[PDB]
Amino acid sequence: MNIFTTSILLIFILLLSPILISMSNLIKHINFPLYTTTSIKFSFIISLLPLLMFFHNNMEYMITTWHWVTMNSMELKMSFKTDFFSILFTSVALFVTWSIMQ
Amino acid sequence: AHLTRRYLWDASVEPDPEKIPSFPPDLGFPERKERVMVATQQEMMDAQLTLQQRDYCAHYLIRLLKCKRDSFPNFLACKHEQHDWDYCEHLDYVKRMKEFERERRLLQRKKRRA
Amino acid sequence: IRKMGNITKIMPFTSSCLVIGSLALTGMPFLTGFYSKDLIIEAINTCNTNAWALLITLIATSMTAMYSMRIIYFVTMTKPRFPPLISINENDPDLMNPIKRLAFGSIFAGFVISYNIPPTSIPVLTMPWFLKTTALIISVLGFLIALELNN
Amino acid sequence: IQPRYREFPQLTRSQVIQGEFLSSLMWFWILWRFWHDSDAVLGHFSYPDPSQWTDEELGIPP
Amino acid sequence: YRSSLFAVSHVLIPMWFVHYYVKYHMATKPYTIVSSKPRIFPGDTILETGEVIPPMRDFPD
Amino acid sequence: DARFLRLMKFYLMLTGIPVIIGITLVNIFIGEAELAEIPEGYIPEHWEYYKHPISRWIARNFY
Amino acid sequence: WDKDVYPEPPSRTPAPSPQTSLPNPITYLTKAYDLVVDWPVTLVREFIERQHAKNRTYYYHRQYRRVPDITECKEGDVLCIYEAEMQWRRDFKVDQEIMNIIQERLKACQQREGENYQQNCAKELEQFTKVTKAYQDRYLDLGAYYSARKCLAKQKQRMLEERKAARQ
Amino acid sequence: TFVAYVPDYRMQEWARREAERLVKYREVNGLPIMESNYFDPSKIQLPE
Amino acid sequence: HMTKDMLPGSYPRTPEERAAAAKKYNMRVEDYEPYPDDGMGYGDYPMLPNRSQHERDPWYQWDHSELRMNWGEPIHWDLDMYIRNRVDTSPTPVSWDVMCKHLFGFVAFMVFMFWVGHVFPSYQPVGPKQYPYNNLYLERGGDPTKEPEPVVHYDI
Amino acid sequence: MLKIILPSLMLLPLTWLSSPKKTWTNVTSYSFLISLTSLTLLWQTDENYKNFSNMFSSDPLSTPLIILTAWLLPLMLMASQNHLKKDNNVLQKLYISMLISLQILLIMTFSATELIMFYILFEATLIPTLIIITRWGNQTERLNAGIYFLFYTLIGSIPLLIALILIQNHVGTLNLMILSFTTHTLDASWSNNLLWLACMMAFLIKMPLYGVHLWLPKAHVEAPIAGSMILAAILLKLGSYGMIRISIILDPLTKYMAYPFILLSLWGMIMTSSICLRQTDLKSLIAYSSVSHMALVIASIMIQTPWSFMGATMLMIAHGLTSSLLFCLANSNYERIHSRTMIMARGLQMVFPLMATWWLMASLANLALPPSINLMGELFITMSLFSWSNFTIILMGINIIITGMYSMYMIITTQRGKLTNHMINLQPSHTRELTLMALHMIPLILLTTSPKLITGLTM
Amino acid sequence: AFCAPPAYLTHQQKVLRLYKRALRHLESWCIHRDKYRYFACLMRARFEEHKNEKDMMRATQLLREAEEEFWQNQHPQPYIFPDSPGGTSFERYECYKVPEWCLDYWHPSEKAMYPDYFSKREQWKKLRMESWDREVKQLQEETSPDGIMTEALPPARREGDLPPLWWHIVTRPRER
Amino acid sequence: KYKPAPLATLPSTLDPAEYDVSPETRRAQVERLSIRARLKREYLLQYNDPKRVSHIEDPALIRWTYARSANIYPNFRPTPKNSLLGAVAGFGPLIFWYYVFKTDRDRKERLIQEGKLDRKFNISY
Amino acid sequence: SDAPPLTLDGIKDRVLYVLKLYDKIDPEKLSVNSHFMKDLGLDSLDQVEIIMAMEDEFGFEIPDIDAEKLMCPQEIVDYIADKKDVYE
Repeated sequence: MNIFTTSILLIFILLLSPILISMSNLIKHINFPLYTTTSIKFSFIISLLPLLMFFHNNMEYMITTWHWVTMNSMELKMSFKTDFFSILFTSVALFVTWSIMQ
Repeated sequence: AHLTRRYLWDASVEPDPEKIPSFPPDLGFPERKERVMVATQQEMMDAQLTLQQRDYCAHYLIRLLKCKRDSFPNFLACKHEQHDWDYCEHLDYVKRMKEFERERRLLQRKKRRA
Repeated sequence: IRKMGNITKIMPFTSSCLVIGSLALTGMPFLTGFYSKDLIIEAINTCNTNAWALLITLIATSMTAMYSMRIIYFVTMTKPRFPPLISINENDPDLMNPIKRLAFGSIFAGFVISYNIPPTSIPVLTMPWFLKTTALIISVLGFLIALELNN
Repeated sequence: IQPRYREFPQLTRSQVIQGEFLSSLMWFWILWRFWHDSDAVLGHFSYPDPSQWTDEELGIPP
Repeated sequence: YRSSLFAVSHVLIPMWFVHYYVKYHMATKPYTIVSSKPRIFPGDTILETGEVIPPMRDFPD
Repeated sequence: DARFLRLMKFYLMLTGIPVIIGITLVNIFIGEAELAEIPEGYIPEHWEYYKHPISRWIARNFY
Repeated sequence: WDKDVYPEPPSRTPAPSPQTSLPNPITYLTKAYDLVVDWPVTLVREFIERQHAKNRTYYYHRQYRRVPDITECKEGDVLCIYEAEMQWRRDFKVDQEIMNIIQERLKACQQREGENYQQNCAKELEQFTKVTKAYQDRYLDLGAYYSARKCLAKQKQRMLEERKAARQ
Repeated sequence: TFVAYVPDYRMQEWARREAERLVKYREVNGLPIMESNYFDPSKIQLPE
Repeated sequence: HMTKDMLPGSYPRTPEERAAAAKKYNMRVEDYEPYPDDGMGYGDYPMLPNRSQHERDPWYQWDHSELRMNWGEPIHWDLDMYIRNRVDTSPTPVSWDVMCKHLFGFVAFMVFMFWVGHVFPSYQPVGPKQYPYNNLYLERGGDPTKEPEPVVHYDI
Repeated sequence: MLKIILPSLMLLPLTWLSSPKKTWTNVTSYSFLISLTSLTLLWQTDENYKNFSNMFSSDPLSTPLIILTAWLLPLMLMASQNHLKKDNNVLQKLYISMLISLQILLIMTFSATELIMFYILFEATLIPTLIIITRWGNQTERLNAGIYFLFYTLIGSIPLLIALILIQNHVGTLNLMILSFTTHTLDASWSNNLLWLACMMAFLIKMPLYGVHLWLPKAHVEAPIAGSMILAAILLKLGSYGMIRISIILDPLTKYMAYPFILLSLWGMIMTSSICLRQTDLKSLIAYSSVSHMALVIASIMIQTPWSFMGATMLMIAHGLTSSLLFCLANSNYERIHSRTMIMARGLQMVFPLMATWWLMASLANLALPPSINLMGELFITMSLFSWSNFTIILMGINIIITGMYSMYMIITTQRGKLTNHMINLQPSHTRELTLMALHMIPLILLTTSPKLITGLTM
Repeated sequence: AFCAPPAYLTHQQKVLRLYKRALRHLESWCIHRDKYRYFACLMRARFEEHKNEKDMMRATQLLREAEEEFWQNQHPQPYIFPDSPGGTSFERYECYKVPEWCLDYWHPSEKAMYPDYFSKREQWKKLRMESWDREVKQLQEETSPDGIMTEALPPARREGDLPPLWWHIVTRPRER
Repeated sequence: KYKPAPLATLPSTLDPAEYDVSPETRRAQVERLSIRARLKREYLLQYNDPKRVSHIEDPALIRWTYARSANIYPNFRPTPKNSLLGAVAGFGPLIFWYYVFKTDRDRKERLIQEGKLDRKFNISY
Repeated sequence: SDAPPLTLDGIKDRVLYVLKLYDKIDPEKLSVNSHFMKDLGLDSLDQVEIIMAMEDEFGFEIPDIDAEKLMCPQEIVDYIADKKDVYE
């Protein structure tokens, strides 16, 4: 129950990392397209794990990472709902996006 | 079929799907029988099923999901279970065909009475 | 399309993959299109669906094959109506590997998922053949008609 | 690579045999799971023709 | 070599930071994570005490 | 544009990174504190009803 | 983490029945994870907690003494009105946070019950409807310039209506 | 930095704490979590 | 630099003013024709053909290649909607009346047939799916203290 | 509060006596120090509002405006540092002094309790603006623009003052929170109705409706960057703050004394958002956008709901910053060209590759792209208005759509076409103006992150 | 697209343009080049039939019936040429087609490299100012007071000296 | 066949007023040409004019802006259908929206006074 | 997948290839300056069809303004060269 959220946040962290690199000065030295393609590949390989755990448990998951505000009985927070739909759509989208990037 | 039989041919006898018990339930059965369930509320709850999912055909499905989880990576190991589950749903759809036909024949009877 | 042709001979790889995709979209029985499209075409006629809606839906299921074979003919079976010069190149890996991976996916993942996901809903497996095989029959019809017209 | 002009180019075997690979693979898989699931298009179940039932069952008054 | 270095610098380190975050800032709070209840079946025993459970009645045909 | 980017990144990092580092060292060594209930012989002060060390430090020195 | 506040119902975990001739991937996968990742993280956590304990610090919870209310408060005079209105704002904020707590516990119960939310997730909904009738009859139509005076007028009009109903 | 390390801005933390404690108290003692009447209707007096 | 003589003015009611206005706007008199006088503010700014800018000769290397307009060529009062990123009067092989007729006819036919099919739908010749426990009267909330209509389901 | 004011009253002699080569830098950096020190107000541990004397005070609804003003001062300075470059040192010193007087007045008023002090400061705001607009413009109609500005404002001012007198006499004092703890209810007759009018008419005339939006475009056009900044950012906000602080007494009148003003505000939002499509002058487009958003602010202010007030404050701050930024960008593209027209310069982004990303990041904040305080405010206000009636989502949506349209029209007629060939005067970006853009933006990021500061009274 | 057209036209060019348009629309209708050749020959015969005729009456009549038949039997979605209007490459590169004068504002730290090319810009601009004023008198001397001119531009009637108004044409970036 | 429209103008060729062979009309065309050529030449004597450190001024653009912005009220003369359209746009729609909102609010108010409208969960407003 | 650019020799050889495959009047021996209407007694139809064939051979389009005036293969080549900016 810790590997799951770990992966679900790691995929977003991977996709972030290049964007961050964009800010920096390495691009003029580095092959940004291959960098991003491979980061996406590893994001997909990560996203796969949720599929195995989900088909083996069929346990949906719901998370509230960060609490943004508290607006007088109507709060807000970065909430994820890793259920069948999204946990599968991530993998499909990455399987496509890796090829598209190449 | 019944569609045109209703729309361009005879216009009333063709029954209505949404009022089936409109006729008494034992107009031709001397002490008609009733149905049976082979899985209890507690089981069909703890197994976390859905409402368009849990019918009188639920035990086959429970055994199916057990055999599917167990040996998960060796999937395709639950096929004699799917066959039986589809068999039960076929049986149910046949029961419904038969109830519709029953109402059709009973309307035929009523109209024969006039 | 009006300025291309002979794509099969001049470029077999993309044409093979394009045919794969075209037939999958038509609804070929086991190419990851079937495993959703044909259950959908079951339910569409099996439930209390509005007549005109059902009808235009099946017409569209045919027009799928229609314009797919349109692509096929106008791009892959007629003559090379494109300019004389040629600098073809597809032996590059960054363009030959992705399509390969995507074809393997488009052939396997549909089946894999249809057999691995929890069975959300209760299907309906009791109907006549002329309602269980409607999509198949009508797509074959589209193939024949497109051939006749393109010729 | 070296272009041509109003002529057909000399092609390599890798790309063409990869295309043949993909297509033969599709045909193989189709035949395999057709063999294994010939009923997925027909169904193992028999749809009934009413007028074959009996007023005996589903009791009716005549 | 670069394969291993990339694996490290783009999977491992973030994994360490995120495991820290999760297991000591998120599961340390009332309803941050919600592990949907598992899908029990009949017969299935329990890694907790959970005495044996009963199967159903007749399975004709 | 290269000049603006580089100089802004400098004149930010310069004090952002030392500060963030001090913050990390504080959270590690000092860290947050406990919800010690109120004894019946002590009247806490404004620099003790707040959790974070930096917060209570400021509340003790300035405010 | 007051568990009496946040129930956290029990966890009827199932058991493993791996009946096949093939190995579970999750076994080795999670073993290797718990091996390589949790080890350093756990050691570092212990280090941090030890430094904490050696340079420990405490902090209390502010207890606001109570005071008279708007009722026992002569009009025109203010000091009393202020020392009452601010207490009332505190109470208002606390009630809002209570609402938040109820909603959080409710969403928890819902998800943790899954598809059976219509049967086992009905208890908390009753606490919700009750608490919400309360929060409505208290703080519904005040206005961004809300305050004890307007809340009291609300209460009083409602009491008068209920009493007229009772008497007829 | 100053802002981010400001404490309990307008009490949105002390209040959460206080609500937790009060809910514990009342859940135990059997009272309801929120009464539909705020001020004591006894000390109050009304016309006819 | 600009000046009143070079800027617009009032509605010229005399060819004396008209010709000077035209030579100012860099046009020719016999083509110059201002807007009517309803006092909406048009003043004396020429009235030009209500044509878009997708029409203009696209080959000539205009100076304003994004507007296909030359330097002093007077500017259509309503250019803001003819900037070529907007309304296009590019003539059509088909015509206005006939295209509108086609579209409306098609859409009317479609919606009419949809209503028709809703009034005379399709459905499979069977009854309604059954449900064991009073349509699961519990799992749909129900209550633990009420015995509503006993929904018994029979065999055929 | 003196800790915020006195130094701002020392920047003046500082400017006067400092040498030319150093006055700019000295005054700028020290104004930044003032901006920094202006954060002490954010130590609002508990709900007990801050009161420093019978003459000053702070609040959650005022503090944001205070900081925003103390931080827009130096941006005005900087953006006012390439033009008037051939104007004498004494003249530029006068300009600086006027800016600083504006800052000081705005702070004192956004802090003061007694609405009469608030009013004298609200009306002393003029002289520096009128001056800045007449003596440093670039066209001729600036005169008529200043006249309109001044006289609209004073016509508003008068009955406001008369009603403040009627109050000070009927009631004993004018101090706020005393007005609260001793307010009452009115017999709701024509007298009290005209009183409601004479109290809100000035604040409205300032925060423009459809009917009196006329002095805004003239100002923002004929006037320079600093006047445009300060108008679009604060001198409107003064009306909103006054209305918020004063409406506390006029209950219940504002239930039926609002329908005309709400109607006007919404219809004007719509018509002005439409004109923003076909308004050539860039600064005029920006001004009418400001009108379109302040109409939302007003519609949210009247009906008096907490969600509405918080949304008003959010959108207020957001629009202030975003409009200052857009005006910086306009000025920038003007100094190189000297023509406000939108369709003259086109097809940039090939020579100002970065600047675009300071153009883009503004539009997206205008059309309410989230996560932004802009959309948070628009959305909470739409919620309040939906509750107040179910037939206002219509207008909310029409406005959202027309905005999503003209923002991109503006992006695309200046940074999306193909480059002209006679604009040889395209001096590349200055680090100074890039800095101004970055400084207007970054705070949007930080506040999108932590907005609890920027909520309002109700939070 | 460099030379400019005359104000009026002639029957000749009108018929030519109708011919080219119809043949393109036929290439679009009838895809196969064999069918295209066939029907193009048919259209050529149709034209050569009335070719030798010269009566303006029959000319205008046939032309205005031909344009109507063309507009009524044209292709809805014709065959556009990519590099020309309507296509999928028109202006595609204008986002990269920068002009030269962006050069002057380079920084010396950048034009440090690329030194040779900047060693030749000067001798190019030097090839402009030294021969500009002359390019004016060539017109101000030949600015025929008749005052009826076209958009054409005369060459350098002298030798050695350069033509008039070559800047806005030379230095026009590539197409890429 | 084909008909004109305010959108799809009659294309160039089909226009009967084209194919005319009038000497006067052709002379007008050639005069337009003389004009346009003078303009383009005056423009090209500046596009390439060396020693230039500035841009070009488009007086047509300036005059267009003047006529859209500030030449309006002076040449404006009020008349009916104009005053009428103005009063319409300024009064009608406001009042329509107003009747709508007032009717809705009165409905809601009487409903609540009856004590019916389900307001459950309307805790924040 | 960009092929290499075009040069004058290639352009000339191609143009001769095409104008020789032409059959109407060309006596299979074209001088680079083999004027169509003057030096070969051709027709406007033929010239226009030549221009169209060249358009198809080189992908792009030649506008009428210059199609009507081209009367020399050397002129066609000069036009193509000044359009594609060849021979650095």
